[PDB]
Amino acid sequence: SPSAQELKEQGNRLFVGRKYPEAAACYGRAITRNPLVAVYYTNRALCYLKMQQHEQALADCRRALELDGQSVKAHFFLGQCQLEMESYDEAIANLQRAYSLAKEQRLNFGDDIPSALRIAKKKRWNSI
Ligand SMILES: O=C(NN1C(=O)N[C@H](C2CCCCC2)C1=O)c1c[nH]c2c(F)c(F)c(F)c(F)c12
Repeated sequence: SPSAQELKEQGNRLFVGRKYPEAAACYGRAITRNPLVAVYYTNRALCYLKMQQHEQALADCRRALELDGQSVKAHFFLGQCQLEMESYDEAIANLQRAYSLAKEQRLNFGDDIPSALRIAKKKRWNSI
């Protein structure tokens, strides 16, 4: 009955409403209808990160990257996920790649990506 795009929009709305497991199930329904849309996996990965399901978030970022290798969001959310998992070198490389892709695509996220990079590099530094 609902379309894949309607389910993705319901998932986005539920995510803004802090209903992360419900949002993730909507994105799963969207994938069921159309499994070749990267943004359904990137957005579900952010749900999984909020739900502390890091392995599932990593897997969704990987599926998104197979579909859209230039995705700024897939690299950024993968970097944030890796940072929480203490995989610092990979996290920094993915955040740096999100920054380079955002600049190439003329996307403006304010200071979000350099801010995330400093947080990851400071955490890596403190750990070493
Ligand atoms: O996701 C970001 N914001 N955002 C939220 O917090 N809530 C919505 C949310 C709606 C449904 C789930 C997916 C997103 C949203 O779009 C970003 C903020 N700064 C970024 C950033 F620097 C990136 F490089 C990037 F790739 C980014 F995606 C972001």
